[PDB]
This record gives sequence, C-alpha cells and structure tokens, in this order.
Amino acid sequence: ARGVRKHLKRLNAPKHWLLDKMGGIWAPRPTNGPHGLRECIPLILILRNRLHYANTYAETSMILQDKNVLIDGKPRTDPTFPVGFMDVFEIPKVHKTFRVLYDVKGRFTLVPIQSNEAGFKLCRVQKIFLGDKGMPYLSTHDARTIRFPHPDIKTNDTIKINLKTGKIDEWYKFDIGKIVMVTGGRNCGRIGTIQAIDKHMGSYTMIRMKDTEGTEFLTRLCNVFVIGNDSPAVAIPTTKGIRPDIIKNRELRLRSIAKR
Amino acid sequence: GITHDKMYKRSKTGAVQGKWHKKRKYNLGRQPANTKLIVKEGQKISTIRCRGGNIKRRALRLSHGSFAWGSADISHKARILQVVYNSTSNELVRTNTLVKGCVVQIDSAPFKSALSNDTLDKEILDQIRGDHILARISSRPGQVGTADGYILEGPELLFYQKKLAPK
Amino acid sequence: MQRSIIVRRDYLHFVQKYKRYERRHKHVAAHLSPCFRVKEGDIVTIGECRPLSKTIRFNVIKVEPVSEAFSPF
Amino acid sequence: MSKTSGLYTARKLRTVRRVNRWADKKYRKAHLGTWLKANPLEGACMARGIVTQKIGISAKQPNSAVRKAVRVQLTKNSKKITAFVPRDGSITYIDNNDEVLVAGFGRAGRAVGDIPGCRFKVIKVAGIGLLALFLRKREK
Amino acid sequence: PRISRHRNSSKTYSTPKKPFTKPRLDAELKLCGEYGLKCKREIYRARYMLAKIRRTARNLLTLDENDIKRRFEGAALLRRLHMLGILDEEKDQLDYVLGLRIEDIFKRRLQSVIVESKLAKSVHHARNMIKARHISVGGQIVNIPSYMVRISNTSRVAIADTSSGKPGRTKR
RNA sequence: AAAAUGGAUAA
RNA sequence: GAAGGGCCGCGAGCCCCCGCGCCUGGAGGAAGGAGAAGUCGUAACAAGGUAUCCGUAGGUGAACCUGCGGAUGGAUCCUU
RNA sequence: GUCCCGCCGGCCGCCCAGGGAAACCGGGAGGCUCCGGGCUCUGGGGGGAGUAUGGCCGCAAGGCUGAAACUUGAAGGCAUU
RNA sequence: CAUCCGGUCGAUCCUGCCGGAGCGCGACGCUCUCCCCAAGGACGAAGCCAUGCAUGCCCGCUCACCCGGGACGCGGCGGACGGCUCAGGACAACGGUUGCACCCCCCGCGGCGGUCCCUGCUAGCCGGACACCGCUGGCAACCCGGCGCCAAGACGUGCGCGCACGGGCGCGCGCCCCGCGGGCGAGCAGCGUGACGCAGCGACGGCCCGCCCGGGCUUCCGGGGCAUCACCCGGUCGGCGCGGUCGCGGCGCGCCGAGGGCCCGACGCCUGGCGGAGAAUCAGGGUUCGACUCCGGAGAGCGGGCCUGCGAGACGGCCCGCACAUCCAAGGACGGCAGCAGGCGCGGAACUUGCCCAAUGCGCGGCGCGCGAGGCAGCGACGGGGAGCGCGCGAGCGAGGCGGGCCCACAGCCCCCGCCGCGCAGCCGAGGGCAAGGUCUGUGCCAGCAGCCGCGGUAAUUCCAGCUCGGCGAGCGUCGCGCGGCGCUGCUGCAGUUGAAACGCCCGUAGUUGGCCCCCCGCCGCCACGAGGAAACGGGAGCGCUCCAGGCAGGCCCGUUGGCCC
RNA sequence: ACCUCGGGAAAAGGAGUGGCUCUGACGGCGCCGGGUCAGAACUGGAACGGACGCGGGGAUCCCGACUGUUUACUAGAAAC
Repeated sequence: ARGVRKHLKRLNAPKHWLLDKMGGIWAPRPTNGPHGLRECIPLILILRNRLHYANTYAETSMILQDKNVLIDGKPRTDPTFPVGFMDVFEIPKVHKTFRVLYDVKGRFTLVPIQSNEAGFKLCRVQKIFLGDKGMPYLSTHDARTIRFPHPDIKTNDTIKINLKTGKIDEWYKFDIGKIVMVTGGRNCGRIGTIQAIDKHMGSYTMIRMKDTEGTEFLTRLCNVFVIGNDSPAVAIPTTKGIRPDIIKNRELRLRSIAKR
Repeated sequence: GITHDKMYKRSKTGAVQGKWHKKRKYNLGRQPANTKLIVKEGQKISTIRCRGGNIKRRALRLSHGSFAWGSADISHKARILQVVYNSTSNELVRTNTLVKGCVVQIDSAPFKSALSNDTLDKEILDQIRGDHILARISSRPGQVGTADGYILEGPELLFYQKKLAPK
Repeated sequence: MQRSIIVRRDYLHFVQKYKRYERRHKHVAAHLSPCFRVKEGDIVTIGECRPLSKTIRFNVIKVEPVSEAFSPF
Repeated sequence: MSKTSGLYTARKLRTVRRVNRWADKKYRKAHLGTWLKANPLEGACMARGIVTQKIGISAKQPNSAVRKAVRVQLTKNSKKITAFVPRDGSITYIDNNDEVLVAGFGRAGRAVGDIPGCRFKVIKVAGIGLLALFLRKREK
Repeated sequence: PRISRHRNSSKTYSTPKKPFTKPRLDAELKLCGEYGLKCKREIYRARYMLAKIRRTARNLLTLDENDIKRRFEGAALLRRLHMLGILDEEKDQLDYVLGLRIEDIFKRRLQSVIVESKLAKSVHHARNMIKARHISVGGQIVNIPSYMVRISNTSRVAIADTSSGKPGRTKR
C-alpha cells in the first residue's frame, strides 16, 4: 500500500453504478471530490454509460476540458468528478436540466427538474462543530461547509443549499411527520413516512419508515434523509417509492418487449 | 530503527511471536531528547520533521520558563536556576536534565515583584524572599521544546520539601 | 494484582459438523480502582478503554457479589 | 459405543474422530506424509531416470514367466528403482546408460498382477515413446 | 490481469454414472436414428438440459403451494416451455414439466421441426440441409442444425432466401 | 510299545 | 560551520559456545519382506501319535521341550 | 409343617417374544436402518509390529506408551456336505 | 439429482478389504477438418540471468544562433499507484464486528480568510545565486571540477491592521445521583483571562477548519497439526512516573509490587502453511482444495540502516555487511528480470527478445502526450462450446484457394458477396466385471497379456498377426491427485461374545452427564424477525451472440434494460 | 554424556574485578554499635586475583572398586 491507492478495478467497482464486467479490468476512478465513493457515481459514468452520450473516454474528456459541462452551479472540468444524491447534473448547452436521485432499485438515475427547482440543491446536516475558531459550522454530505448555522437546526436536519447563491435559507427537522427518503442498505431509495424514531445508547438509532401503500423499511438514523415535510422539496423519480415486488418487476418488463 | 512496534515483544503467555514484517517508518523512535540546562550558549531547540507535516521542537538546551503562582496568578518569565528530585531518576537531575515533571528552582527576583501583598500564600511568600522558588516543569521539552512550570503549592509543596528537607 | 482484575468470559460454541456445542472461555484483563471491592468468583461489567496496558484494555463500571461460602453471564 | 451423547461434548467428539481417523489405512497413507517422502517418484506422475542394467524377474509361481525389467536410477532423488519394460519385444529397444521416463503401475504404487519387485513402468526410452517404437509410429 | 479470464464457460455433457449398459446404449442408437443425432454427446447435451428442467420443477412442485417465490420461479419455467413449445397452453402448470423427455425436447430442433414440415427431407438430408444453409426461419440462413426453432417461429420456418443461380450439380 | 516323509503346475 | 573525532544507540557480519530441527556416510551385527521345483527334522490341524493354547521362568541345531498357576477357543454340559 | 403362596438381593438351568452371518443370548448378545438415557475404553484388510526409536517405571527379567519404510490378496467368523 | 458390481469355497451366509465404474485437473502417448470461448515457468530452484524495453509528462521560466510558441536545463506535479511472486508468518496475517473521549492524512470539495509591536519598512514589486550554457579542464570509462555570464509562480528576507495569535503553559464543573445544549450515550468541547513563543501565513495571501480518499492502532469473537510437545513466561504480568511516537500502549526507560498462561492442551516444535470471498466432488450430513483472476497481507539476492516526502524502512531509491558477479587503461569503476519478452539450471510439466495506445483505466496538460497496466497478434487438444467427414439416386455444398467488402491502431480472423473449388478418422477394446467372434494363422507357462479374478505347458474366447465386432469419437487411451463410491470414519450413521477391538479390578480429580418439583423475573443458551454488512461467484427474471459455450445487452423500448436472492 | 541416581561438577564454556565520590539495606534504644553487603556515579596509556597465594581442560581404552599398605638406602603398582 505504501502511499495512497491510485487506480480502481472494475470487478471491485460497485453493483449500484453497474459497469460492464467485460471491456476493461479497470474502471473510471471515483476521483476525490464532493461525494463519497460508497455514495457517489463518477461523472464519466453519468456521461458515457448513463445517457449513452459521447462515445469514448478520451472523447468525453475533450468536451469536459472545453468547458461544455456544468455540475452543481459550477462547471468543473474534472473527467471522473463525483456526482451524488441531489447533485443537479445538467448541461446548459444541451439544455438538459436534470437532478440525480436514488431509484427504488438503488441506482441514482437522472430525474428531470427545471431551473426553478435546480436553483436549490437539498442536503442534510450530519455534524455541527466549532471550526475556524469559535465560529459554529454546519457540514452537508457533499462537503458543503456552511459557516454559522441557524439556531433552529440541531442535527439530522435538512439544508436547502442554494447552488450559485450557496446559502442556507430553508430548514426542515427530522422529527416524526416529515417524509423521509431512505438512502442506505436494503430499501436504499424509496420514500415513506416516519412511524417512529427509537434510540439506544451509543448504538444505531432505528427510524421506522412505512410507504404510502404500506410495507415497512427500518433503516438506521445515518442513512435516513428528509426530502420534504410533505411531498418532494424538488421532485420524486417517477416511482414515488412504490418498490414493485419481484413478480411485479417481471410484469412490467414482459410487456416492455411487446410494445416494440 | 528504534522501533515502537509490538512484533518484537513477547505475547501474553510469554510466548515469543515470530516476526512477519520488516520494520516500517509508521512505527519509529529517536534517541530521546534529554534536555540540558545552561546553568554553567543561548537556548537552542532543534526542530525535527514529523509524520503529518507537523514539527516537534527538540530541546537540546533550554534556560528560561514561564512559571505561574498558585493563587495570585502572577505568571512571570524567569530563569530555571537549578533542577532537583526528578523522581523518575535521581541521575537525570544530577546531569541537569529538564525533563517535564521535575522540581526546578526558579529565580525569586522576577516573582519578588509580587512580594507586596500579604495573606498571599505565606509559605511560598517566605520562599519568594529566599533566592529560589521550587516549581515543577509542566510542558514536555522533548516534543514542545518550551518548558513552563507551575509554582510548588499545597500538599505537593509539603511532600517535595519533605523530600528535600534532610539536606 | 496491582489495580488489575483478570476475568473469565465463558461461552458455548455451536459446532455444526457435530450438532453439539463446545465449552470455551476467554481470560480478559480490566482495571479496578479502590472505588469497587471485589473477590474471585464475583460478577463485574468491564467497558472498553484506551489501551491502559499490554493486556488491560477494560474498566470495571459495575460490581455484584456472590454467596460468601461454568456460568455464562 | 459412540456415546459422548452430550450437548456439551462437541470438543470430545471432534477430536475422537480426528485421532481415530488416522487409523484408516487409506487416510494414513494419504495424509501422514510418510509416502510423499518415501515415493521414489516423489508423488510426481512420472520421473526421469538413467538405465543401470536390464534384469529378469521370474513371475509368481501360478504364472511362470520371465518378466523382463530394467533397473533405472531416478535423476531427481538418485533412487535405484526397478521398472518393467512393457508389451512384447520392448527390451530390444532399451539400452544401458540410456535416459528413461518411469510412471506408476496404477495400483497406487503397489505391484500390479504377478511382477515380483516391480512397481513402475517405462513410458519413454531416450525421449522416443516406448509405445511409439512398438506401434512403429516413431522408430529408434 | 486480462478481462479474458473473467468468463464463465462450463460443460453441457452429462456423461453416465455407468458407461456400459447395453439396454441404454442400444436405445441410444435408436434415438440417434429417430432424430439423426451425430454423437452420444449430442444426446448428452439435451440429456443434461432435460433432467435439469425436470429437476427445477421437481423442487417447485413439492414447494410450498401458491408461494410468491414458487410463483415467480414457476412462471419463468412454464413460460420458457410455452414459447419454446415443449409444454402447452392447456397444461400451463408445474406438474406437466416432469413428463418431458430428451427426444420430446429434440422435437423443437431444426432437424426435427423441418422434418415435420418435410421442407428439408429425411433427418439425414435435413442435417445436410442446415449445414448447406438451404433452410432458415428466414434472413439468417442457419448453418447450425441445433437451432431450436421456437413454436412461434416454427410456422415462420422457411426455405432459404436464396436456395440452390449456378446450382452445384449443374455448375459445370 | 515303536512309525518320519511326499516336488509345481493344471486337471 | 566541510573533513574528521568522543559517546551512546539501532544494528549487519565474523568467530566461539550450546540447544534444537532436518537429512545422512559406515566395517560389522541383527532382523523383515519378496526368489517356479534346495538341505534338516516334523512342531500344529483327527485324542495329529506327549489334548491344544495363555501367563512366567529355565533349557535346546531347528521347529520345539519341561516346571508351576490358568482357559476351553477340549477329547467331558451326564453320576454318594 | 423346617408346610403353601409368595416379597425383595443374588446363584443358576430351560427358553416366549425379539435379535443376529450363524453358533446361538434371551436376569441380553431383546426393546436399532421403524437407528439418539448417560459416562468411559478400544478397533478399521492380512503380514511387518508390540517391531524400531524417544521416553518413563523396574535390582533385574521385563512392563506401559508406541512407529514407519516395506510387502501381499486374501487373512479371518459361524455354519453345511 | 438417495444405484452398484469382479474377487477368500466342494459350495453357502458373513466380516473385511483388493479391483472396476463416474466426475474434477494436471502430466504423458498416439493422433487431430474448420470455426468459436480460451487458461497458460504456481508446483522442496522466492535458483541464476545476457539483451531490449516497463514513468515520464509538462512549460512556471527563453537573450538556445527560425517565433513569441519553443531545444534544453531549472521549477512544478506524479513516480508509494500500477505490474510480479508467495519465502516468511500457526493465537499473526485473515473474514465479520467495534472503538478512537489516543491518532495522522497528498489530491479534489466547500468554508474560513485582521496577525502584535522594536516591528522590518520600498511595495510602483525588494535581495543574490542558480543550472543550461560561454571559455577552460581531468580520466580508459563511469564521472564531475573551475571561472565568468546568468533564467524564474524556485529560495531568501520582508507591504501586515493590539478579538495580535502556530503549537504548547497556569487559573477558570459540582458537594448523594441524574433529568438542557456547539455538544454526546458518556466533562467532551470551545472560549475568555493571565504569562511565554513570537510562531505558521506574502515579493503571482494562503495559512487554516470541515469533507473526501484513506492509513495507524484496537474491541468482541471465529482464525493448521503434533502429548514419541505438561508444565510454562521472565518487560514476561501489573502499578507509578518519564521519555518516545502521527498517537495509545514494557513502546522503551527508571522505581515498586509478583504476577501472567494452562488437560476447555498452556509451552514447545513441525508444516512441499499466504489467508478469505471462492473452487472441485457431490441425496442429506459432507469431504478435500485453498499458488493464479477480486479483497486484504508480505517480499524484491540475503540481512540490515537511512533519505525525498502527506505518505517508502522503497531495491526499475540510496548506504553498509554478506555472499554472488561484471567491466577495466590495473589505478579504478558498477550491479541485481519473485515486470514483459526471452534465456540458463531444474523438473513429469508451462508460450513470441512481436506490435501498438486505438479502446478500458491512470498519471501529467486543458488546448495530447506517457504506459511491456494493457489492447492486439503469435504459440496454445488445461480445457469448453458449436458444426464436419455427406445427402440422395439425384440434388448440392465447404475445408480450402481467388478477388473484393467489412473489420481493423495496423494488418488479420469473424461475417458478407461474387469467382472457383483439394470432405478429410483416430484411439482402444472383444473370457468375466463390461458393451463386443465360439473365427482363423502363429507360439508352446517361451514370449507376452492381465487395474482385479485370470490366460499362455502343441486346439490360446486372454498373447503375435489378419478378419469381424463393440466403446467413445477429432478425440481416445495411459499415469499422478482429490471427491463420490465407502454406515471402508459413522453428528445424522460404525463395530467391540466368537471376525479387529471392554483397560484384571477398585478408588478417584479434570472433564462429561445428570430425578422429581416451585405458571406468570433477571441473566443466559435459545426461539423468530430485523437492520446493516464488497462485487465477482453461485443460483436467478428477461433479452435467438445464426444455435450454443457466451454476454449485458438491445430496440423505435418499465425514467428501455441490466433486476433479484445470496 | 554417563550414573551404583549419591555422583559426574570447579564439568566444559563465558562475563566482571582498581581508586575515589556517594547511596540503600543489618541491630540494640532515641541514643548507640558493627563490617558485611548490594548498588550508582566520576575517573585513571584499553588498568584492576596488578607482588603474593593460587586447577590447564576434554574424548576413550586397560587393570584394580574405593580410603588405605608395601619392598627403611634402585620397583608406592595392576602387588597386599
């Protein structure tokens, strides 16, 4: 190991991005940036593999360094920059205005949203700390280090980062009665409502979550994320967190070939 | 060299564990920085590069420390006149090491400026009119490179004086 | 020992090739300060601590007694 | 009695089979490792040798025939082994001080049938196949 | 190192547990005659598949009845058989799967369904025809007779788009 | 009371 | 503040001293296993010509023999 | 009356089931492939082999623990002629 | 996915093993018509290596003797990742689980952004030297010397705003316990105030805090054998300082106390010991394998020792000792393929000193390079898949040639369309198991065969031929190994009267096992369900690579997919 | 190693040893012996049992068990 790991092997690469096992022992590197390796998708994956856009990785890079692409209100010409939950992946030149959210399956896919809802990127406060001297601070998962937080926000709270404005104006709590999108483990990407929140000393706090139809999901407090008090604050992927069961998935797919 | 890793040490039942790795920079140690007083050459303190870009001030020699009173909090820059009773080792105090935790005599003259008040720690006030005040060094010269001490007061003054009273 | 207390944590191990279980024990080490008075044969809860020694990594935060004249607790 | 019928007798039960298992002859030859050292062929499928002298071993009394054999010196571990030249008229091809390949007789080292003192076969003489020099496919 | 090595490639042969029983072996010549199969391997290929198809059902037939896992896994197997055509739209059930036999599986092959239409002649001529590419479902002159034309495309089965302009017999 | 032996190999 | 030194540490290497593991040369001594049809007796299986055999001690070319206690796996399921 | 029926602890003979390759046990060697009350020892084809060595115990004689290389297709149980 | 069968006899029932039978995966022999998916010097030599390559990229700087871009230097960033092996390591590595209130962390991400005064003073921007080079030098070489010119986003000082502040230092909870938040489950943390240090930050304001990616440890457990290893350990076990470290800890180092571990196998030795996810083989229960593909570990001839750094005790870095070599002008000098290709040795065993970034990554560069990571080609019956070697009585083809097309980094192959046209079988058996001659010559218990029983002594069902025939088939035999067979290991599920085997018996501590009873609670064990744990891999839904072994594709499609259970 | 389990044994094989300067231990009864012990400095051409006194050691073989006794004045042995 000596120093730091510099390459990524595709077979090790995650099941959520889903890369073609064939076509390269190596995979694009989830290079350092705003979102974590477990919870991020490389932009070159969301350029080449996702929209089947530009052809090769070299070709993708030429457009990237021509300053043709925009991520989260800034352009960022890094080729495999991290794209995460709520990261507003949109191109003004293509006029494709989208946002990146988790599917019921667990792979974040592009959910289209316009400038009105692309102005603000939603996020959660994980840690409040006293940093840069006695200035209290607030940290979001995409490493958005806002400074002095609002008095109402404690922790597990939600921040509307304003992208180019880059300030917190809207604060939503995690207390029971706020619609919560799960982002971890098995449910990994379906909306619901908090039936209850239960804590144990120095142990994962378990938050009960049941979907609008029914069906329970009991993810731990860290993964739980408050998308809105009621309804999406920006948009919901067209699944609404239904989670169609295993036979149901076959039902949807079988007619899909028939439509052609 | 000078390793701090556990592979070399014996296990719990005293069974020797076979070595599985050559030594590595992550676990390292250096010839200790014994800190020599300059009672008999200005204070010179080497700066040693460390893991993490941080730096440690190696105390080859030190002569002056900041010592603070136990009630009036005078805190006066002074001179370490001499060193006594290291407790970890008698010889360290005989070679004038200033290892932290050692009783040191500090010059009464800078801290005598506080002699005007009365009811102010009478046992040490007597020691303030006496050419030396005992104080225990409270920072590590080997890592910090700067030694500051607190005035000897309370029951500790009694024990450390009891220790130095046969003389 | 000096401000120390060696504890036997005993558990049963379910081997499957033979559906039967084994009987195994771990000798663990903890720090007891004069706060708690104990005897060999007493039940104590030990919490994990910053390595306090080569083997003492635990602290006694609870103590219960036993009649003055293998239990998997 | 297998007994040891105790929920808490798994330790005893695990060892009792491990200890008694070695008794089984097939397991004992298999994992004692005594044979991995003893095998002249070293457990290899085949091993090279230099011919030392052609020898005739009379077969078992029920089947009276002069089996023809060659004493070969293993190149790897310098062991003097006796191999049986196979088929009919094969000895005429074999020459003294000539390299040879030797492989097992297929009973797992034991002698096969009536050859006294022979446990190995001669697959190749001087590189060229013994079968080939017998089927004529490759001659001397 | 090398993406090549990450390929899952196995073996379809289901060689017998006992290799020399004449009752079974002679029937092999008989089935070989029935469908014109070239090698014992060419029977072995569908021998594995046939037993496996029955084996998966024999698990789900004794499986909890009307179970969600059974329904999803049974749906797949039955559907496979309805489109291929080994099972039927009347049977439509796990129970009918066990009856299938290797030769009944061979029925869907292009050496067998071409024979039922009689487009390519006896199984002897028929195997010759696919190798010569004079028969195809259409647009893919099939070289390989193993093509198991599915029931949907059995009606779609056809003579080659181009059959025999300078025919070989009269070429010179 | 004293009595030892019988090749090999198939039949 | 270079070449150097003094002193500790970390520590190769070489030598000695012992321990261990691992294989191995060797007169000669003693076995064991396999050589189509050697010599000497016949011990044992029929009460196998002195019922066999266990123990233990002594003898003898060799099987074997004898003492003293045992078993029947005996040649006796049977007798004031 | 040293009767009769026995009640328990043994000593034994025949044996109903039932078991086993059978001889035969049956107060078990029965209640097992319709297999599971508990604890302990001990074996894994026949020779080499209780041999070699390493112990240990013994005055010795020897005892207890205990190999491998190597060989061979039978060795062996109860029965019937 | 639960199966047997040849064999001890005049025969019989056993016990019990020898022999086949299948599957894997390797060596070997004879052979092989095209395609397709292809592993490939792991195997008591982690032995030794000739030769060539495997990390260079930039341009901040140009007064290089062609243009404002540069050759080179210097500056910058990465060289620590990637590639290779598997020696060591046997309570270690390693899987799951924990904690850091004991830590460190390049790059990217977002936030912060006063730096005191003598300061020091010029910020209209300061200081001198510094390679390449000019000229002159030394050796056989490697190799550097001197003088002068001198180049910068390099250094070196320094523009600096008393809520000045790098690190570190004293005083700043309570009073039987908790029940608010910058906090947490926990007194953790911030910040003031007094002294120090004047410290990091700038001559193209970045020091910092968070975040990422990780490393350093660490918890609870799992984590080879051997008793022909039973006693073991001596900073070892604790406390108390003090050093040291990125930090905690006998991590060292004083002083003190006598601990620590074991028949629930301690300690010692041994191993052709990397471990896991995984394989193989297979009713169930399993059993063997875990060199290689991903994940973690450890090594670069062998021991050490260190530097540049955010990270290396690094060997395509250095410095030594040891061996092992070279080169030499004899004074000197310089190594190290367990990278790739290819030697040499060794073995039964394992391929071309090919080409090329075009992909897929990664470094560096925004104005394309760099890559023996790879991609491709060659070798390649480890193997695996799919068609052949005719069909039909008359209809045709294809292995090839031959030109295109396409593919292609470039050839090629695949695949297409013409034109033509060479279809093409071997290995093993035939008394029995076990499928398949009551045929014929040879030869005489010779030769040979025969896994096992057996055959051969002048009628050979068995050898040497020929003839037929059977097996499988471009493969088939022969060995070595594991698994099933084998209730021949017995937990399910062994046997001990005589086949092999109850110790002569008793006492007995380890263990191991234990009546009955007492609804309605704690700690168990447990019982069920969860949550969170890497994909590959196993399975598994769909999707005609022409079938297929395959694959994540594809199509005018669920936000089309690619799920899902592990 | 061997062993009559005592021996072998001082086995073999190593390391240290001066002067000065200090410091802990050891008792009686608050004052008072003692000279043995551990330490720890600092120092002297790299020197310390500095003269003295004062084993070389190991592997076997052959006698005789041994401690003893003997030919005063040539044999001290395996002889008695």
